[PDB]
Amino acid sequence: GGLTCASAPQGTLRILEGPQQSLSGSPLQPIPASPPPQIPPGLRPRFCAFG
Amino acid sequence: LPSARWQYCGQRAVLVQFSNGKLQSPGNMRFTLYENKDSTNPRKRNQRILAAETDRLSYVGNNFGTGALKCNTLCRHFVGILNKTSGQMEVYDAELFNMQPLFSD
Repeated sequence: GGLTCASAPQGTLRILEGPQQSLSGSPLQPIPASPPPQIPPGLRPRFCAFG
Repeated sequence: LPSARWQYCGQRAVLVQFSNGKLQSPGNMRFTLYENKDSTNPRKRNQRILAAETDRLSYVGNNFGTGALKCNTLCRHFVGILNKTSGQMEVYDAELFNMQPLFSD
């Protein structure tokens, strides 16, 4: 029950949970481009010149 | 690539911090440890007081009071041996103490 002292420890192993692999996909997923505005189909002159 | 073998046996390997410096000179220093009474609660496995008397001063180390370090609750401590003959890192359980010297009241 004396509990004598011991020598100096050489190395200290650190145990830790691993990096989060297979979380990010190898291609990227962007928000798609909002489309450029279209001229709508079915546009015709509705105004006739009077008389 | 050095390797070993994990073998967990289970006993506590007490580890000591000092509040004043490294030890660096082992000599004529007593070591006794003062666990709690009641084993019905888990206080027998948690409450412990370490005494390290020298002829000059004497050092007290707790596990429960204001001054106990938070490296044994938020983290677990082990002690390896690495018997390189059989090639096994057989690993015990540890606990870290931080001793304050005792002066007055």
